[PDB]
Amino acid sequence: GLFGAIAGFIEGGWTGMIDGWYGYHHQNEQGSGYAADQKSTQNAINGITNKVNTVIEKMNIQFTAVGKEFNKLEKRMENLNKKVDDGFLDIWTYNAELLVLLENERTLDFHDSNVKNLYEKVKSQLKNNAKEIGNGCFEFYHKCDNECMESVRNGTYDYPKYSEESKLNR
Amino acid sequence: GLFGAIAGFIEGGWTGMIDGWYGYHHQNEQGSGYAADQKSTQNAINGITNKVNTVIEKMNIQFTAVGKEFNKLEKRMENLNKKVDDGFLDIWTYNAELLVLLENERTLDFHDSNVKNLYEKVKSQLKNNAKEIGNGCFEFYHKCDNECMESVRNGTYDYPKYSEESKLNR
Amino acid sequence: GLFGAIAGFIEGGWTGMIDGWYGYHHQNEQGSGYAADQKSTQNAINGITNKVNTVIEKMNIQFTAVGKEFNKLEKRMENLNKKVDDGFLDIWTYNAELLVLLENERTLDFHDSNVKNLYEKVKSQLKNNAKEIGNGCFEFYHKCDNECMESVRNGTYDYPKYSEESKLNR
Amino acid sequence: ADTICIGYHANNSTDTVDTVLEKNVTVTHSVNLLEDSHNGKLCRLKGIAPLQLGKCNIAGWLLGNPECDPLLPVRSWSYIVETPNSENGICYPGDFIDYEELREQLSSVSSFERFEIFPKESSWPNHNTNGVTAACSHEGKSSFYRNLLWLTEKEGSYPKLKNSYVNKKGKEVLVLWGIHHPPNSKEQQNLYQNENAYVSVVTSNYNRRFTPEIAERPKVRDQAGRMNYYWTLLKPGDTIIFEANGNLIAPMYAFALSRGFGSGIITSNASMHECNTKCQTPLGAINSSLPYQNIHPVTIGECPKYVRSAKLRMVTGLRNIP
Amino acid sequence: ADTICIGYHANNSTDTVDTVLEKNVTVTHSVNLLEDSHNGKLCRLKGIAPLQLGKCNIAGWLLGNPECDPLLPVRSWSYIVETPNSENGICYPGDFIDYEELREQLSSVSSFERFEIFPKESSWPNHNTNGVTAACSHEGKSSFYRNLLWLTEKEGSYPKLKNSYVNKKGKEVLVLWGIHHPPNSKEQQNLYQNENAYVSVVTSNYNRRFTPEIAERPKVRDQAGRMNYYWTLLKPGDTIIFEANGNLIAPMYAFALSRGFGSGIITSNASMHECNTKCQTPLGAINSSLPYQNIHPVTIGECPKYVRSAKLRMVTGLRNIP
Amino acid sequence: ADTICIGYHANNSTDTVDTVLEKNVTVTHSVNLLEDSHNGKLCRLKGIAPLQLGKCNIAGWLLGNPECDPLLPVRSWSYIVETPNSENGICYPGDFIDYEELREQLSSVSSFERFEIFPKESSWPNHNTNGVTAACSHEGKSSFYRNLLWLTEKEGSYPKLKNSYVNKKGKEVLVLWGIHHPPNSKEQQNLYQNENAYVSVVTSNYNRRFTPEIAERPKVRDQAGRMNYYWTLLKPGDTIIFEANGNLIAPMYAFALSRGFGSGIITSNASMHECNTKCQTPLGAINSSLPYQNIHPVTIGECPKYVRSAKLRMVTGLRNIP
Amino acid sequence: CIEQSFTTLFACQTAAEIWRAFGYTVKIMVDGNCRLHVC
Amino acid sequence: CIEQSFTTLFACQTAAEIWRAFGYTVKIMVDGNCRLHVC
Amino acid sequence: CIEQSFTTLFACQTAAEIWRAFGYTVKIMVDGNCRLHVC
Ligand SMILES: *[C@@H]1O[C@H](CO)[C@@H](O[C@@H]2O[C@H](CO)[C@@H](O[C@@H]3O[C@H](CO)[C@@H](O)[C@H](O)[C@@H]3O)[C@H](O)[C@H]2NC(C)=O)[C@H](O)[C@H]1NC(C)=O
Ligand SMILES: *[C@@H]1O[C@H](CO)[C@@H](O[C@@H]2O[C@H](CO)[C@@H](O[C@@H]3O[C@H](CO)[C@@H](O)[C@H](O)[C@@H]3O)[C@H](O)[C@H]2NC(C)=O)[C@H](O)[C@H]1NC(C)=O
Ligand SMILES: *[C@@H]1O[C@H](CO)[C@@H](O[C@@H]2O[C@H](CO)[C@@H](O[C@@H]3O[C@H](CO)[C@@H](O)[C@H](O)[C@@H]3O)[C@H](O)[C@H]2NC(C)=O)[C@H](O)[C@H]1NC(C)=O
Ligand SMILES: *[C@@H]1O[C@H](CO)[C@@H](O[C@@H]2O[C@H](CO)[C@@H](O)[C@H](O)[C@H]2NC(C)=O)[C@H](O)[C@H]1NC(C)=O
Ligand SMILES: *[C@@H]1O[C@H](CO)[C@@H](O[C@@H]2O[C@H](CO)[C@@H](O)[C@H](O)[C@H]2NC(C)=O)[C@H](O)[C@H]1NC(C)=O
Ligand SMILES: *[C@@H]1O[C@H](CO)[C@@H](O[C@@H]2O[C@H](CO)[C@@H](O)[C@H](O)[C@H]2NC(C)=O)[C@H](O)[C@H]1NC(C)=O
Ligand SMILES: *[C@@H]1O[C@H](CO)[C@@H](O)[C@H](O)[C@H]1NC(C)=O
Ligand SMILES: *[C@@H]1O[C@H](CO)[C@@H](O)[C@H](O)[C@H]1NC(C)=O
Ligand SMILES: *[C@@H]1O[C@H](CO)[C@@H](O)[C@H](O)[C@H]1NC(C)=O
Repeated sequence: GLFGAIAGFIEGGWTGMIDGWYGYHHQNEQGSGYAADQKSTQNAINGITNKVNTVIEKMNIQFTAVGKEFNKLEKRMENLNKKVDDGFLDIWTYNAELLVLLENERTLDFHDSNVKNLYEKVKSQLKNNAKEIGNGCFEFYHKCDNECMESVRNGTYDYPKYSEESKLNR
Repeated sequence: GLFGAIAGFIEGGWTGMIDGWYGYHHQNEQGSGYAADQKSTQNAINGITNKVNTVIEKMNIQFTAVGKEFNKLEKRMENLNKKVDDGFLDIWTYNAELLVLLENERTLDFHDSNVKNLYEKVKSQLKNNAKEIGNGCFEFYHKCDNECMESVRNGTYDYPKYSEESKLNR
Repeated sequence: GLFGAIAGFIEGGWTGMIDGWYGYHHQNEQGSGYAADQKSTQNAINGITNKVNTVIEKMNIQFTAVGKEFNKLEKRMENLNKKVDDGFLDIWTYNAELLVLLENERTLDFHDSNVKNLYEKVKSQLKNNAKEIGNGCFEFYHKCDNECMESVRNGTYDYPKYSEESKLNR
Repeated sequence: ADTICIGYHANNSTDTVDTVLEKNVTVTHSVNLLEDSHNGKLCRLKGIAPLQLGKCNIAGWLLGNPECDPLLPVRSWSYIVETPNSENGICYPGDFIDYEELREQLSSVSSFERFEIFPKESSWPNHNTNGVTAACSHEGKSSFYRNLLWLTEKEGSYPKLKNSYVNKKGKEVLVLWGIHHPPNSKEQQNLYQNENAYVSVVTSNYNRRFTPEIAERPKVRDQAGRMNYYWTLLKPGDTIIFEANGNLIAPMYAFALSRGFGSGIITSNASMHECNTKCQTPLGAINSSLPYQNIHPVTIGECPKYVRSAKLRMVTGLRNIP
Repeated sequence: ADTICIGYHANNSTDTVDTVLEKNVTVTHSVNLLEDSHNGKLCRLKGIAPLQLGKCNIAGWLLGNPECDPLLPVRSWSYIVETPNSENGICYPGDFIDYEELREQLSSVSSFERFEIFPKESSWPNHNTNGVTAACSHEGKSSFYRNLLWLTEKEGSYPKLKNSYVNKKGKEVLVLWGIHHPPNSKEQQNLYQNENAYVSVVTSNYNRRFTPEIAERPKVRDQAGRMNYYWTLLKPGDTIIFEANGNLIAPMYAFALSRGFGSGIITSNASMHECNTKCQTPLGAINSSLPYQNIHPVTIGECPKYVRSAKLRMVTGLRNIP
Repeated sequence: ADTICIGYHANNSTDTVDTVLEKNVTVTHSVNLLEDSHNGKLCRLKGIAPLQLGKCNIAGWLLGNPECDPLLPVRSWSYIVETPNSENGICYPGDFIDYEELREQLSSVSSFERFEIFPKESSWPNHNTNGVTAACSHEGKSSFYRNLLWLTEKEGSYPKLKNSYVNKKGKEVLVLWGIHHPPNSKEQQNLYQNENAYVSVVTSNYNRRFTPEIAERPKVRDQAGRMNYYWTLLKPGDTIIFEANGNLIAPMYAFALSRGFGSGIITSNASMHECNTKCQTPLGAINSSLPYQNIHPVTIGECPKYVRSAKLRMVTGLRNIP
Repeated sequence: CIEQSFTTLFACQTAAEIWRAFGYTVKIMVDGNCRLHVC
Repeated sequence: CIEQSFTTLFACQTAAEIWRAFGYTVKIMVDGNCRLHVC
Repeated sequence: CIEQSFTTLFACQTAAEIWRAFGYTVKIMVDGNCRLHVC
């Protein structure tokens, strides 16, 4: 995809992460588990649902539309009416399908971007206190218990706190 | 945003940078200040103004359009005329609003991309002669006077020149 | 461009790489050469050709359309017919041109993204066994013969294999 | 050593969407925008049942063809349904002038009051009003339209007549009448006395003089003569005047019209049920919040926008890779 | 240690835009694309003032209803303005045939020459030309249309007449005439002598024979008779021929038409000022480079495209975060 | 030390495309979507040659104007071509009623059978059928339309006539006929005997009575009289009846119509060649898979969509930077 | 908790089902607007 | 080798020329669909 | 200095105001095109 993360350097999704679109899997002495990232998930649901509303707002209803009749000497008028009806129907069918195709592409790219930005955000907090091991995963050079893990997840990780112990290990 | 920079890892804008959309703030022994990046600002104004021109070019005028009259036994024709007028108006209102919404999204993403690319460009010049400190900022491992700063700003920074003094400091 | 690679940190293209849109140039003791990256080239041709098909599918044909005639006391009807014909032609001319402009922008950005993602993919395989030297190029800290080069090109580079010799050199 | 990984949701969804670059992408969440389901019924709209013309058409209804008597008391409706069998219309052969325009007018009528514009016993004092025809038989007897009156000679004479109605209904009044064209001169003489007869009809925005055309047409429903049928809308406060010395098939009942928007005439094979909808099509009613539908272009009420599409599905979640 | 930071502009702008993902984003720079301002005036277009019909309508203007005399010398205009009070039209009651088509024709006329197609004193040598009516009163005297001539019997006779005009103007010529329908036979006899009278009008692409219809209509403006009004366009080089033995309301003045594109007839409540515009609407003139407007669908000139939108604002700068 | 670089293709392409942000971007690969090339020829469509009317128009063709004789045997065509010289139409002056509607009907006809609906020698036993006119001269002799028959008095009398044709062709039958309007009463008497003559024409969905209008019109092709021309479509199984005691220009040949979709009438300056196309325009045929074309809005067959654009080029490759 | 407001019923229903699919509680209030209270 | 299928002749022709420009072999099969066998 | 050319007056005016907002000097030349000389 455009941002390289989904079906990209993070090769697959997680059926075990059931509470949002993006998030974290951790493994330490205390255990392992999944947790969605709540802020990016909530902002993305807000964006996607606004996008649906916007699409719907612009075309969602037609009022009464019934046929007209023409006598045997009104064939030009009958053809003119049919040209109008067919032509508007051509245009709205084109508009509807293309709006959905184009927005679908943008939606998938938006999710890819959100995963990429969450990855880079963690990367920039950990710096060289962890190593990039592939597939969206970091391996700490220090012990990172659940309080440490939560600080990564909520964007308050304290690099100086662990940097001496990391330095010794790498 | 899609590129993670604006309202992202660079949390806010600068009212003090008044001469373009993207640029630099520096702090050294000689002082501190803001300077727009002229090349990316100029290319972006060129792009955005071309985009406005393109939008305008495709629909910006209507020629004389006046009502028509129908007698009491021309109600089908009168309704046909009204169907045409209402239907074209529906389509152009939809087109105009959606073109603006979609281009607005793309414009904001374009600015985000330009900030991100300017950041990465500086990052790749400095390498490990500086450290990433958060919020779009680098802290040099060497003294970087205004000549050094300008070389970062115009993309000619000389990494080997400062690399020994940086090495000693980090 | 949006992803910063094409006409960006990789300043120019390669007339010598004739077998795909993206790929590699290498230089080692055994020689030098160009090779397209086959997977990203093939996926991109699949995407771009699907995009052409999608565009074409939505509007590519009109059936018989011939003029109508009106007598001297049918000027309202004649003007109504002309309003319909001109109005549909305005809309389809607008649709066709704007679909092409918008898809062209997206196509160029798609290629830029693919180059950027191929670069980052190599970067993340080599880690500190190579140094980033500018202009999309890496310089190895170890000897990298054609078997090593091919493993970079097909995404199976073995960092531990060369890491001791790289460490000694940098 | 401890690890943390960044990742994205996957689930058991098999829904797919298309993009411009890629077809049939399986995604974690999505929504269908194209309604393809209807309930297969004719329903009330906003509470009000449609007018089912059945074996009658609009002409049979408004003239009062005796086969259409069940329709006579209906006063309001939400739309009008004809069927492919809506055939009972004019029963005495002739042409219905500006019939398409009348149908177009009726498409914005939501109710009417059927009232006696010219009372049969008092309006035509020196003419017979009892003419009937086997072409409009009912219950095995010659009969006639319920809303018109065949005037003929009385005691050998058909004196010149002038009658007028002033529209004090505060609504447009739809007036129908007919012009009879005998097949030969002795019928003309027998029915109307005056060989060279005329009829005129006048309002503030309508005026026409009719002259009968005597001739033998092929027999239709056993009739060699013809009857042409005419209508006009009498504006509030206007007066309509009828003048004749023969051949007038006079108005007897007329219709004070109430206008509404959103009504219409549809043709349908579906059956009426006790249901209520915001959106009716000739195939069935639609109950949906979706923006588009591919069920039918003919719609009564407030309906999704018709398109020819077979699928419109918007992704909301992301590529599903379990 | 020394630092450099990469960043983006912010300012004091409070302008907002919408995107698909997000509403009411505050941005540093943006531009309004939707014009909602007009000057509330009727203006000249490209220098040329519109024709203000005032209390007259098109029919009163082109027939020369005496109430419309101030319009008689106007030769060119940039568009035609009727008002909700444009009521003085035909003054002797009757119908104006194909009036909507005539209005449609006039919508592409930018000027005309009003000229004497049949000079009053020489054209009708054996008929009176002085007929007037109280229905077309002026200054307290019976009068008549300024562009037509009521021909009547002279010395007890109305001989058959034939007059023709050859169009040497190099332009289409708009000819108007009328057909009078007395209320009774003695008026027919008094005015025209010949009881069974006819009129015919002939060009290369127009031909009609008119036969009067004698009858008493309700009185309108105190008239029981009627006058129907007709027009045709005489092509360059063609000849129009009038033949009659009664009942012809003859052309006297006709109009050599000059065509232009972009004219039209509008209805407006606004007042004429000494101003000039490229774009006029019935509410006021627009002076704008913006591509869209939500002011009015009726436009004269070169105007922004009308849409129903309430806001169209394009961002040019970026998210504003001071 | 050894190196590897990541990069992108460049070549010698000079093709450019536009985007929203940027104009005239040179790109490595691209495709033109706008067809601007046609072969400058009129061609067959799906194998079938068009009907070239040449110096004749539709009216001359279907009446059988003797100048149009080369058209008489043509039975099928893929579209109809008129030229700016298609002038030979009616030859005896008059009006062709509902001509635009007839052209519209013919636009969906793909073939017909021209057949003798009323055989000349047996259909009109007590009338002369040999009337000709110098207005319809052929080879230097007075002649007449090949599909109609001028009936006149025989031995001093023109008895009342009634003829009818039952449509057993299983197709709609196009019937044409005419009504003659002599310039004066002695011609009326000489041709038809009966001074006050009538014609009537009747089908299940058509009925009209015609009464001649005797008068001297200006001479056209040396004729002071006039002939109006009429048509109707006789439904399968219906009967058409002609009644007259004068002035009928009778049908002689009629047309059993076969309908097809996609035909039409075009005007063209191009020449017929021995070629075949799926798409014809008045300028030439198009042989293209491209989705759009800017050649002409008038199209026969299956053609790219017409747009006003001057260029539509889609990039498929990337920015070219050799 | 989170508040959303929607001018279309469809988008309201769509948003409610996504939140609920992730285990959030959603109260819907219809008031031309359709409003979500998400917790 | 690679298979593609196209509902339009135009896109089929377009795809074939790109593959061939990079030196791939393309066999086209027309069958409403136009199919490419790319090697 | 920078040159721009615009086929619409609107885009010309729009571009001039952005440049001027950042302190650039803008000379406008109207010649169907509207041209900016930006310094
Ligand atoms: C993100 O998650 C981290 C980890 O849970 C949160 O940081 C923790 O915040 C608590 C505040 O209740 C800190 O407790 C305090 O510790 C200090 C320092 O020794 C002590 O003096 C106080 O009395 C109090 O108990 C805790 O230290 C801190 N842990 C870490 C690793 O930083 C943080 O609040 C969360 N931030 C957000 C925005 O959710
Ligand atoms: C980007 O900005 C840098 C910093 O201002 C510019 O580099 C400077 O360019 C000047 C050229 O006038 C150099 O001066 C020269 O220095 C040499 C080397 O000692 C001396 O021998 C010459 O006679 C001359 O005075 C200066 O060294 C150089 N500074 C640095 C830090 O590189 C550069 O030109 C700017 N580039 C662009 C594209 O704007
Ligand atoms: C990507 O390219 C690399 C480099 O050509 C491929 O790796 C090579 O794969 C071959 C398998 O035939 C390996 O040969 C084997 O070597 C082992 C290890 O000593 C030996 O025991 C076996 O009998 C066999 O000869 C070779 O080692 C290996 N080279 C490297 C540098 O990894 C790889 O297969 C390619 N992958 C893809 C997906 O195309
Ligand atoms: C329209 O459809 C909705 C369902 O989409 C119907 O609402 C349901 O009504 C049933 C009663 O039979 C309730 O038990 C459900 O709880 C309702 N579901 C929802 C989602 O609201 C509604 O009744 C239908 N309306 C009509 C007129 O048919
Ligand atoms: C249309 O509007 C423009 C302003 O948008 C008017 O141009 C101004 O005219 C005044 C004179 O009153 C000058 O002092 C200004 O310098 C002009 N401003 C600009 C931006 O050009 C123009 O006169 C108006 N035209 C009409 C016909 O009303
Ligand atoms: C339509 O155009 C195509 C070319 O685009 C023609 O196909 C070519 O026909 C020639 C014969 O003259 C062959 O030698 C070529 O190999 C064909 N080329 C391709 C690409 O198919 C086709 O004949 C044309 N059809 C008509 C009816 O003119
Ligand atoms: C799919 O997952 C949903 C949500 O977890 C669950 O309710 C449903 O039963 C599952 N269906 C199948 C077939 O696995
Ligand atoms: C906002 O900023 C502009 C540009 O710096 C300035 O001219 C204007 O006076 C300011 N207005 C307010 C209200 O601060
Ligand atoms: C351009 O390149 C193509 C493909 O390599 C080649 O066939 C062609 O001859 C070249 N043309 C020029 C003018 O260099």
